Amino acid sequence: DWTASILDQAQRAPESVADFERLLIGNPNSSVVWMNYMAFQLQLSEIEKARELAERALKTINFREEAEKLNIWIAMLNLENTFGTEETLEEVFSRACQYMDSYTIHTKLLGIYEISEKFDKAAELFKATAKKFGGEKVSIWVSWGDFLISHNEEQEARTILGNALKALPKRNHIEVVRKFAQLEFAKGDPERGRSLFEGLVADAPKRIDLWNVYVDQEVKAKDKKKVEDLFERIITKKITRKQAKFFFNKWLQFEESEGDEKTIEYVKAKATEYVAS
Repeated sequence: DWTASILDQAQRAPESVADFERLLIGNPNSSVVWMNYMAFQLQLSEIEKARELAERALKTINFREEAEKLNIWIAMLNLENTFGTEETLEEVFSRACQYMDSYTIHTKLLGIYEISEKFDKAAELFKATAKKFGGEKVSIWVSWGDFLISHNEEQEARTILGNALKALPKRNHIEVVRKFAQLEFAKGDPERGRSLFEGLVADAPKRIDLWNVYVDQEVKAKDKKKVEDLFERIITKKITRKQAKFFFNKWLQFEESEGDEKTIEYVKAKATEYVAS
């Protein structure tokens, strides 16, 4: 099952050495066999042998199987994090960035630190990863904001969103703010998400997809009066007839999930007389 989690982070059963070496005869490119073989050795606390197996996998798996290679590198990161030392993990990490996509490897160690609840080490790696890649990747900011909101550091999250804006190209500013806003609804302060969305539609009033994401968040949170205020703001905006049907349909359909047939008629009435205009 140790390999089930490696496969997760990457996005007649064999019971002996001879069994695995026999499996590896016909399946040299299978990272799953190699990881199971590593887990077998790890369950017997045979750490050096597990490490040697990973080295073999790196040389034995066909060089074009980058996905199988990634699994091994993640398996080594996990192995070193759990059974090795700071220095032993650092070497594997630096080596893995050499051979695979460095940002991806950075992302995987972050996920590993979180899983093993080395929160302090996650926070330091976030800072370093955002310094190296933050000018290019919005995901590092979102993931770092996620971390901070999950550890009840709202104000630090605002600071990080500020630094994300200074570092990212202007063309990504709406996206990073939009994902911090969704993060606040999901894990943090919805009032803070509301404020972020307000600023987005304040600056890009014609970005009608933003009005949509915004009302999806308000619906998912189920404050029906804020959902209704938002729906009625939206239809007094620069939208096409095609889009107007969509928002009225979504409005109606939400009220059908609220059991208020007085307002569900209100929408039909007001929807149909919108088409009038």
